Amino acid sequence: VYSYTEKKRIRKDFGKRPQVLDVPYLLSIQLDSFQKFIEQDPEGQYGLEAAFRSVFPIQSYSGNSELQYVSYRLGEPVFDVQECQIRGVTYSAPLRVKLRLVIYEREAPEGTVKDIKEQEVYMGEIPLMTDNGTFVINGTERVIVSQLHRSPGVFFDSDKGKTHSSGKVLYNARIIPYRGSWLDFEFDPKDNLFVRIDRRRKLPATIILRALNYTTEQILDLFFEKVIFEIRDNKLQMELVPERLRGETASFDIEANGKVYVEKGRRITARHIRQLEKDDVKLIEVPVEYIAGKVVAKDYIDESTGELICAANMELSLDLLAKLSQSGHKRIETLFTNDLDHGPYISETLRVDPTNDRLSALVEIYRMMRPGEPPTREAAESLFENLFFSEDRYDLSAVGRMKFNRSLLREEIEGSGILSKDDIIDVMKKLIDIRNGKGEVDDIDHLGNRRIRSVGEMAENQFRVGLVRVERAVKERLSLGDLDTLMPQDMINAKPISAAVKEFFGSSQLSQFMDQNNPLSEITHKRRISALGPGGLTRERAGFEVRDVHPTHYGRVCPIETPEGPNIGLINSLSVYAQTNEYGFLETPYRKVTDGVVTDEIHYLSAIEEGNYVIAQANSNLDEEGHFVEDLVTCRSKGESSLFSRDQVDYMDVSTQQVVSVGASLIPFLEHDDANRALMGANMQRQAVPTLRADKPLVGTGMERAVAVDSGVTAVAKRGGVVQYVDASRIVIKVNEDEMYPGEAGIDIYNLTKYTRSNQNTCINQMPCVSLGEPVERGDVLADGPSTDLGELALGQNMRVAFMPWNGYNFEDSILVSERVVQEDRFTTIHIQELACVSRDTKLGPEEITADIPNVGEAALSKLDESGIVYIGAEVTGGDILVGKVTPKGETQLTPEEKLLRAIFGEKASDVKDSSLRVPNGVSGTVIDVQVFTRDGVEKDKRALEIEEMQLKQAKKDLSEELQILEAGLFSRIRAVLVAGGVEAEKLDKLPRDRQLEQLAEQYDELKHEFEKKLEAKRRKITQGDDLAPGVLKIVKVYLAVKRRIQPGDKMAGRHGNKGVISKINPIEDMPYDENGTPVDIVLNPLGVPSRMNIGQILETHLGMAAKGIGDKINAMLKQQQEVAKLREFIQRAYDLGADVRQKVDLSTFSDEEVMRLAENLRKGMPIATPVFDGAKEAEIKELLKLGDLPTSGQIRLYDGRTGEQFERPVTVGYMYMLKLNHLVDDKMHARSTGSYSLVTQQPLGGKAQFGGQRFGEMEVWALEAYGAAYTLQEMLTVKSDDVNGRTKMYKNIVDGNHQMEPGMPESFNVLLKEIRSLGINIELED
Amino acid sequence: DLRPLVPLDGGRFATSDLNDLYRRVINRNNRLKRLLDLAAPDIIVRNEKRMLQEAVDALLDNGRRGRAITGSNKRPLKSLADMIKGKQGRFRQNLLGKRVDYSGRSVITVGPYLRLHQCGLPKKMALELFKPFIYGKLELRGLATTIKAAKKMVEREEAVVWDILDEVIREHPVLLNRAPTLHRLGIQAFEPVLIEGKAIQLHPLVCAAYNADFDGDQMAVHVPLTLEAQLEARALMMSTNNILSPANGEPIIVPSQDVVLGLYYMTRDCVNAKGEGMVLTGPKEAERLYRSGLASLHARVKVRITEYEKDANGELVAKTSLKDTTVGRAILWMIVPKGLPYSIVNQALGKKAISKMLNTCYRILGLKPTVIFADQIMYTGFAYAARSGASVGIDDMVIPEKKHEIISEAEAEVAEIQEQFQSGLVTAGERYNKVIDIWAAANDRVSKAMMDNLQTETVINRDGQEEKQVSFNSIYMMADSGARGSAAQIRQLAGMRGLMAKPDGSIIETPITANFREGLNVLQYFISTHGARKGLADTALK
Amino acid sequence: ERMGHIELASPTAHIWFLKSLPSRIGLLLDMPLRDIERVLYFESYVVIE
Amino acid sequence: VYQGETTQTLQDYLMWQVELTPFSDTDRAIATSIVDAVDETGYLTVPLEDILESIGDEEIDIDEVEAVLKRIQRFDPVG
DNA sequence: TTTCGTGCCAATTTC
DNA sequence: ATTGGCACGAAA
Ligand SMILES: [Mg+2]
Repeated sequence: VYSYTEKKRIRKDFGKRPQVLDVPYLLSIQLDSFQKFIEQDPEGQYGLEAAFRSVFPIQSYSGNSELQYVSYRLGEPVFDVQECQIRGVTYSAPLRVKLRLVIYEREAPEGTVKDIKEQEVYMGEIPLMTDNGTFVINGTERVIVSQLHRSPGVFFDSDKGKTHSSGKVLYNARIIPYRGSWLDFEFDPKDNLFVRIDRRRKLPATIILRALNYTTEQILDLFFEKVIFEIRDNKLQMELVPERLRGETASFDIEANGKVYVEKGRRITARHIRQLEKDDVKLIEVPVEYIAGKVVAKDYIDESTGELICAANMELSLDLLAKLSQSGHKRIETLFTNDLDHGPYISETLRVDPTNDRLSALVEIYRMMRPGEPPTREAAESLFENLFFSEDRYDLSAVGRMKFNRSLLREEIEGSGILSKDDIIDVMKKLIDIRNGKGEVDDIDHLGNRRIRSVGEMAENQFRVGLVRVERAVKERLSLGDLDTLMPQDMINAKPISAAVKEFFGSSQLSQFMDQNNPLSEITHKRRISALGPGGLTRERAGFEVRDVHPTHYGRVCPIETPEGPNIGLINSLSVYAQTNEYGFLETPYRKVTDGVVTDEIHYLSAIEEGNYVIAQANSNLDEEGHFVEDLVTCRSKGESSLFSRDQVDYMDVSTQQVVSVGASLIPFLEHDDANRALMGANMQRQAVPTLRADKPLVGTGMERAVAVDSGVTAVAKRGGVVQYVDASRIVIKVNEDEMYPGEAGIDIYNLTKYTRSNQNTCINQMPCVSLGEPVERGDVLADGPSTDLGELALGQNMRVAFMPWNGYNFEDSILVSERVVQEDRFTTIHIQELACVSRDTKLGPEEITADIPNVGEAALSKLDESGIVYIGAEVTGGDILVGKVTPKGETQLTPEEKLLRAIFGEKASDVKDSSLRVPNGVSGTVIDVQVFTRDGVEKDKRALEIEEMQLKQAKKDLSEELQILEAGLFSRIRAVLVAGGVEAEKLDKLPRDRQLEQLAEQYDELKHEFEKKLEAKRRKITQGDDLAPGVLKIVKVYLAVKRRIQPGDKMAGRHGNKGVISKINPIEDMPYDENGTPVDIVLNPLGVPSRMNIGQILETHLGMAAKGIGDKINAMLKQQQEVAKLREFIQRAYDLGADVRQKVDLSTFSDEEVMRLAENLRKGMPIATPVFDGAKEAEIKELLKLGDLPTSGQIRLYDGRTGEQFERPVTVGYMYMLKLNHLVDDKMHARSTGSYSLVTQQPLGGKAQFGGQRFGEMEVWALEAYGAAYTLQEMLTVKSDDVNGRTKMYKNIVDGNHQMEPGMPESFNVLLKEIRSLGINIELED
Repeated sequence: DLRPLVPLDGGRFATSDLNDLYRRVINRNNRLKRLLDLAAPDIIVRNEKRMLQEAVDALLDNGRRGRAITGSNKRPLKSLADMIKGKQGRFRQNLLGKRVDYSGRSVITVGPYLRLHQCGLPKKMALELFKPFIYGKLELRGLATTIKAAKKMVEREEAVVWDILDEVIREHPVLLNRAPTLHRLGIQAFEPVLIEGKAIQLHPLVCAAYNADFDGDQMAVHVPLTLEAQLEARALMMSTNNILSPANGEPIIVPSQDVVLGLYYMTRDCVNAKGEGMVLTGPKEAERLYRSGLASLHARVKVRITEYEKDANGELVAKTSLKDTTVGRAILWMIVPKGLPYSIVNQALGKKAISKMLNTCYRILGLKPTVIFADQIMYTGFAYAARSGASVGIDDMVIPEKKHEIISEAEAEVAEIQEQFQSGLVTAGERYNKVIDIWAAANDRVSKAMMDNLQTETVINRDGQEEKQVSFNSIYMMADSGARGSAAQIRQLAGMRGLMAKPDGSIIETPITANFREGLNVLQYFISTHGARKGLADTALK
Repeated sequence: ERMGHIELASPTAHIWFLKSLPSRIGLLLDMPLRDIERVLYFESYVVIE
Repeated sequence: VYQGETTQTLQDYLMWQVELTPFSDTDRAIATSIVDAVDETGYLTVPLEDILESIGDEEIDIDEVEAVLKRIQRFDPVG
């Protein structure tokens, strides 16, 4: 089953593994995020609802009134996307929010509702996302890039001995909220716990506990297990737990039941512990020195004296033991602090801790956060409460709470957004457990610890940022009591919200101009992940480990698509099948393997879930029922891969291309390329410029259609039907009767984009690919965009290539190109440039755009129309006038000289200047479009009226088509009734069409009225004036189109990392040729293959040769008229070739017309698909070569075009897919002799556009110093630079034929002297 | 004039940072003067004095004390110290380096026809770069009587200004520079040749000094103006003066790639080639036979060779003898100067042999014969590399027939050691080390088998016997000559890729047992990406 | 090349000779930098005689 | 930071043409005086007697000033 | 009291 | 980030 678009030209697929999951829609990451932001959520988890509920209700300090949020709504945009791009405005919708103000009474319990007033208010404009995932901010498309940031929660890390000279690991924990302040707990080389707040001065870790209303006994009970000493009238008879003595040496004699298990000088072993457990040894006799180090837990007070004998957390001595013995105490509580497992850290911290109450801790915290001011109990309490326990300043979001609970091994997922005492205590306990040796630190580069934040979430955050300022303004203005007269509309102002939204969507770090070289550039830009941006990393502070490939990237982040340079590893690309959780974690699909057979149910697993299973590889053999045939299956288990049994497999990969991205899946024979060259080719593939004619790859992977259709460059049928009208600029489809809505003329009108300018000054142009009367279905391609051929991506051209050295012209990546390639315009591109002329208002009257310029000649005004604007189609060069403008300079004073001048030459010439728009030097092209924008209230000129009539004609034509269809239907209804009533049909056929019946006449009148209203509305929109700027009267934009041809110095590339520069254009009779006299197009150097190890280009060349041979056979069969049976037999042989491939093409179901159309499309070579890691084998390539009567080795004998002598060895000749990159030597060449200089430094400016000079930096100065070229260096430093007098002396000397200089002093040194003197330092030259 | 105001469209005369700081200082000073005049209370004048102190501190050095004051867009204002210091300060931006006049830049292509002292300069660039010289030359010969006449003539680009330009650029060096200039060989002087197009043509032999390749590199060109600068360019910076490395004294004009491949191909012998065994009068007869298709470039023949040696006083004395050589070696002998022995070419010439030949020529004869010899070597290498027709195909990467058995035996040994581990005889780390050693031995065996199969071929003798000679495989020829490729890369092409390491550094125990001719699967490719990106990141960050 | 001047109403310390780590004023007067800053920014007094 | 760009005015163009014309020192001083007294519309704003006075040398007559003015009037633009 | 350990702060990072 | 120098506090 093939669609109409695919049935015209079927691409032969060499894939062998059946598809179980279809490639998803490639732009879901943008559309889903923005829809979550915009759609109204009844519960309010995401979007504008959450932002509104997180601020409202807003109440005054006195509590007399509050503002309550009800609902919100988005209005219809004034203009659509195309109108916004034409005018240069934002595509946005107005936000109307229903607020409600309530008034409460006094001298009543709680608040009595005196009055409630509800009204909707205008909150500003929200930019809208288009159908292709972009934003039109100022007439230009923009993309907001998703961000890979650190997830909220608690993370445990360490330093691997790098901080300390002794190489001791110091563990730490950090709590990071979504909104709030960080909380750090860290260890010391002395093993003391410390707490840090907001990355500020270190504090002991017991300060926070004391501020949380904890006493010393409670802290010791929390962090230690009590040991009970009972004074059984004989030397402190002891109860012993056998497990306590593990890895311990007895410093005394341990005996039980009259038997000495452990003697003096003997340690305790595991067998001894087992014996003690078996015998249930409890009673133990210990000496008085066994307490010489034991630390008391609680406080003991003598009953009689009533004084405090000792404080908590202090080791006891002999005197203290005697005092407690004589005081009649029979219970002692101690802490078990063995140095092996239960290290004494909290006790040491308490020893370090000076504070012993709750207020001193608050004072210390207040002084740490806000030093240099007196402490107050109320202020300190408020600060501590607001730090971590205020829902308005601290938020541990749902993902943050989930991660917190998962790290603490809790059960519940839901929870509160603020910290509590239990959370901090558990974090401390887990850190101490990690210190003791039971626990692991977290891997921060693990993709389970990193989150994806998209455009909707960032927009919500910025909206809340504006909304809190709005709340502050409301609370400031709500103190005044005037509740009987004010209204919510005048109470709130939308300026902060609109400003925040504008600054997010226009000048953010992750908001960028869309890359529009080709559809692949746009797809890659919209699927891009960045670690930079606000709240991310810095490319200087990043490091090596964050830039590395992690195992968890498998199936989620492409490992071979990242820029090379400072941003390597920081900008990533999404994989083909990757998704995100509801928490923003990347996940990938897998097939579930049950009872040893691979099923077809798909589960999306994240990085945390993935590592708990054994997942089989994609390149794993199966059977007719789905059983592994290899006894040792290669699988990934715990971030590592190894061989596993057939019954230990849990999941399997869905595809062999789920690990690469969209750009890397378009490289054929990727598995034969080195990874560095694969990265280079993936980067180079998305900077190719579209040419005049599109050429399908002829060797592909099968992903071209997905890229072409999921991009918005093509015209895709919304409904099925028949092509009623087809034209170079519009398509009209007559929709089928079963897809039409009631009471509707069913037609779809598609207006094609014709020769418009992209963000890269290239051409965007759509061409129809359907014919008149042919059937179409939903989803079919109607028109091809740039770099698209019949619905497939086509980035380059197919070139006949030979790999051999040719006289040094392909030395070091150089490329030798034939003259026929230039003659056939195969790499010719169109570039469009825009120029603007702005007419403003001055004090001496306004500037006038006109053709009556006095000072210029009659020839220079030949290209201007009556309105002073250049004609459409005019060929212009540098210096020509495009828009004629004059600036007033009139003044009342008139000397006799001015009177004579005006009398002789006329008054128009005087009191006016010439500020016309001219073509910049070195610029040429053809005027293809002129746009005029006029301020409202200003008289329109003739050109603007002509443009308006042009715009009105198209809308009139569309409305006329719809009205014509509707009136034809209505008259068909009228005629049937008229005949049924009984009339003569001939009189109806003779009379004109003016002609129950009254009801249909009323319907006719209503239809006419409705279409007149539509036309009037469209005319009113078209004739609407512009709002340009303060003081701007008129704007005129001119578009120039030029064609660039291929030439030496232009950069060419393939898809396998092979790039080069054209060195020579070789005439046709100089190129190598084969036995039939066919020359090659391009000669490439073979020496570039073995060192780079990009073997995929040789295989691609051989397969392209085979495909072109099949196409040659088809073309030869077409030229001599052959019966359709022969053609379909040969094409069936071609499609059936392969080794158990998954594609079945049956031409018996094809009609003769369809077969002939396919054969006509296949006469330039049969396209072939080789999926990545599932491509063709060399045996299949050789079979296809044998089918087309070509040498199996892929090498033929060539002859020298200059001598006719055969080369001594066979040469690899075939077809490659070449790309023209946007690095044109036309933009690179620049020279300067003299020009303009800076005002301050008096040095030449920089840049080709400024006609600037080349910088002679410090390294060049060092190179000249190492040569000894003192005069060349002094000439560089003064005469070619900021030395003003020598500059003019040298020019005069050179013109006179005297090559000598007088150096002088540079100006920048004088500037430096003045700047140093401005600092109050006396610096001067002496002698 | 050192702190100017910025005029923009619409009449907005915006102020700079220094003017703002000066305005703040002046406002505070005026308010303080008025307050001191009016005898204000001390509590107010103290605050005003503190604010004046802060304003002066912000003017002199903004941000050194306290918090830096910001402008309209939340960015701190630039003070005098910020102008003095830093990478964007006066010293490093305007005094230690600066932009200059009479300079241009563009993309570089290759000129294989050029001599070592010549460059290819576009004439559109040269017309702009040499404009005052053209004005002077136009006025000197009466074509233009004033400066505006010459200016208009050059603007119109008349047919005579091109003759004037070719006259004025005749012997006038230009300096070519490629960034970064890591050493003094990054700037060199060349004599221009006016060419059509927009790209600069660079001599191949100087590409190593610049560290340049023809895939997008750009170069800048500067014009010396005074006589001293021109003579310094000719006598110090000229390419023909820079043939030894100042760092270590090694040569820097080493031929590479296509030249090495061509010279290696022509100076090789085949066992049974066309025209073998005939006796020739000299190299000219050898070339005459080769061009006629009567003898092969590799046929082993006897040639009468005359060689000159420098006497004790220093005179060249000639000795003539019959030598056993090949046709290609005799043909190449016509390029060597007269002071060298014939044994320097009677061998297969790799990269090292060609460098040795150049060094011997420089040591025995001097500088001018050496540069002439280098140009002739480059020309001959290019010509015969073109004539050879050397290509690369899929059949060149020959997989050894014994690789599968080696892999199976290694897998069996690994299974045996794993079973021994599961039996409790061995520990974990020692088993890991044993597995690593097993795979290393297997990789070494595969590499040895691949190289043994690749490096030899079988040929038919004159009688009809079988001999073994050095292989004419294209990949083997490229690797053996030193033109391109090493043993490790050929091993990756035709043998197993071997063991891979994690980003931390630990070796993954199971290796990639596939080469690039039969591609890797998904897991092996993902494993290789680790080392690929580690190397790329190190290169980017060092 | 022509400079102007401003007559300050009250003396002001140069920040280069105060905030550079080997403080010239602090070393010359043999006083800590904190006390000098406190006096300069009108936060404490210092006895002159 | 902002610095700006130098612009070439009518007087700058006239002085550039004066520098590249074979004048003597006295003729060059007279030409500098003449170019100084030229307004934006290209007309001489002072009589030749004022220029002769501004020269400051008493051995120069009005004929030399007239000849230098005639030479300058043929610069670009003519007139 | 004098000497040594320890925290704070400034300056550096391509073209 | 890293490194070096200066203040501050604690050791014998
Ligand atoms: Mg390069």
